[PDB]
Amino acid sequence: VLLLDVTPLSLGIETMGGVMTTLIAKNTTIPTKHSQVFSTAEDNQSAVTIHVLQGERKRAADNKSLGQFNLDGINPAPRGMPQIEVTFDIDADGILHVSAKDKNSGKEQKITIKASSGLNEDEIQKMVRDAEANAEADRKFEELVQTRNQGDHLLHSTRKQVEEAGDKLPADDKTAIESALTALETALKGEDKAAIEAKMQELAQVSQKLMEIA
Amino acid sequence: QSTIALALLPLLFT
Repeated sequence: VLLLDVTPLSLGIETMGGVMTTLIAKNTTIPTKHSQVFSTAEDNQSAVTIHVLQGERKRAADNKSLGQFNLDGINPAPRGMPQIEVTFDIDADGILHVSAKDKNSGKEQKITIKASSGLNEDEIQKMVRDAEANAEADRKFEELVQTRNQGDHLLHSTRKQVEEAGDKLPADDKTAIESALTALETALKGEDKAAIEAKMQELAQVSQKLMEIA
Repeated sequence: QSTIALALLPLLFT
């Protein structure tokens, strides 16, 4: 061959908070195969949407949508139990194969995206310039969304452990933890990274007796 | 869009 196919933009999926999670880094020569494991956002969630994106922006909306499919039939389970393995496989012909398989159940759904799909050679240059120009705001969006996601994770896991401890949790601890949960829940609604991180830390500080019930 | 979240890969103590 005289030529190799190389990705000019990151490829990946939309994850919680409308952020792009990259499966295939830009400047990758094909063929290539990459996979990452995702999970559900809620207890008893029966489906996940695989929204395939191309671009260098952090907000899913600012990137090029290549397609979407659902993986459904996820049997009821705790948040984080399902193991949704998402595979991006680009063959020699430049066709993107997207697979999502729950490795717990072997249930799988797929799409194929044609080598022609996505941004053109002008739009690629337009996308690279936008990412360059928006680099700082894009980073602050990504760091805020991730900090909220982390607060959300602590909030859910701490609530689970309160539920499990039941009547064994003393009243001083129950009152302090419930009150710390409300405070973090309120912080997540804001745009202040530091405020969410402080409420995470204050919850962690009062929850130590909680984990000592096991 | 049924929400899909990151899964925290585990780390060992060496």
